[PDB]
Amino acid sequence: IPPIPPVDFAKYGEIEEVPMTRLMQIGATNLHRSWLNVPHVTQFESADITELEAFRVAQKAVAKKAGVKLTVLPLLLKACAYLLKELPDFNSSLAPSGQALIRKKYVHIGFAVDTPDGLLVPVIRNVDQKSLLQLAAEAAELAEKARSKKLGADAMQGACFTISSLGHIGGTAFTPIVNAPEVAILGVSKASMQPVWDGKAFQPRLMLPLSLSYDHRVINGAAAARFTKRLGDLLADIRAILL
Amino acid sequence: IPPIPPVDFAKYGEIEEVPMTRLMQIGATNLHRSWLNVPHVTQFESADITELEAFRVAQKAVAKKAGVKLTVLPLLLKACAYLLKELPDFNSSLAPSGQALIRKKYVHIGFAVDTPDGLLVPVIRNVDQKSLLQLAAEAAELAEKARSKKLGADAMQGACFTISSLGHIGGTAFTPIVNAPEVAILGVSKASMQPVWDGKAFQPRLMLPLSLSYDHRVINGAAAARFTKRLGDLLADIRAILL
Repeated sequence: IPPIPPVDFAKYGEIEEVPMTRLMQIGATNLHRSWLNVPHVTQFESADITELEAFRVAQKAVAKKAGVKLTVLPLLLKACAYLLKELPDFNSSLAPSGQALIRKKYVHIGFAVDTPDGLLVPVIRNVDQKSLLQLAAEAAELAEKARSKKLGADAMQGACFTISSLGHIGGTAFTPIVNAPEVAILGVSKASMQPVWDGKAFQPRLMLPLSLSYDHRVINGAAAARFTKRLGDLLADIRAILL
Repeated sequence: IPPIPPVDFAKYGEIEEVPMTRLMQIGATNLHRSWLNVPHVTQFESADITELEAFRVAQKAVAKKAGVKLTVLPLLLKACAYLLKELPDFNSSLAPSGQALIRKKYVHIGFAVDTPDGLLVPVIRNVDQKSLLQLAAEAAELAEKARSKKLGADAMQGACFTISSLGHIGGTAFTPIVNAPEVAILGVSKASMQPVWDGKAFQPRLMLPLSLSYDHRVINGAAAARFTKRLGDLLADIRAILL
């Protein structure tokens, strides 16, 4: 792969060399290994979370009595675990012989935490088996452990899918990079009030933007549009997870 | 216990003797044994199921694709299993030494089916672990088995709590009898549109009437009002079961 010509950057003005933490360099290498290895496609969709938000906000009492803050993330984690069980090609990996996929029978999901030294993706194990407030607490713990360099590498391992949420900073949608050997990563952005046709007039609904990137070798376009559609359906009525 | 004086009933008109099935006589004896043994109290409450009904009705597609009809019963079964876990004195029994309660760590719930030969109460085991459509199917199976005399006695055993639903025939509330050695039975009646104060005006909400009878020896009045209140809360937003 042809390298970039070196440029003498100080010919154009003052420069200064800051160095990279080992975590950024590790990060850097893994992403470039994902990028050259995975033919990426991104599927955009946005979900109606007007009702999910109201749920979230009404349960602020309960959540505080349990010491967890309830955010959208445990609600995202729960719906994607249901779905990763319904559509198992998403919960799997290409075997190194290129000719089989390892379907994992377990659901562990990581999520991106951006710390000072770099990106960490702590994994929550068997997300399918935990409740909203369990997930809430654990997510929170692992994030502080991650910020405070106290996350032992055991916890960065063997995830089946990654969620990257930037809803807290902003943006309309992005195209995340798959953490190979996983096969898909959900990027989530800022929710906004949007007019939505109700058959007669435009209603304001709160809409969460979602960006699913996938490994096109394993997941085709119709499988991915069916996954973000189902996910949009589950987030608009989380009670469907009950049945 | 003093017996009833025999009356010669044919002195007043024509009589006719029809006999009792063994099932009615069994039924009869068990209820009288419950009645003389359990000091009963009934707690009335009614729950707002306007949203639960809409859920139920929107998922008619899914339910039919799975072959189960979704009724209010699997939704009742699920909420009472959550609750029987939260308030364990309800899921327990008085030890025969009268001085201890056996807390059961399992949740199996029966429900009354009134057949031609008598009342049968098939039990669904580990209701806490089944989903709405699993529960839907099983309930349905056991009921037909019950009508068709094909329910083997194994299935009438070791329930922790009974639901008796008469919502399908009518009535405003009733006072069911506890199936000793269980300690509580939920009776459910016909839902009706009722005006409910919203702080400013009366809104029509669909209200399900509930009648919890309990064994006052084991459950006190405040524990039972807290159980139907929590149950009313869970049926008004079944998503609380998720957290």
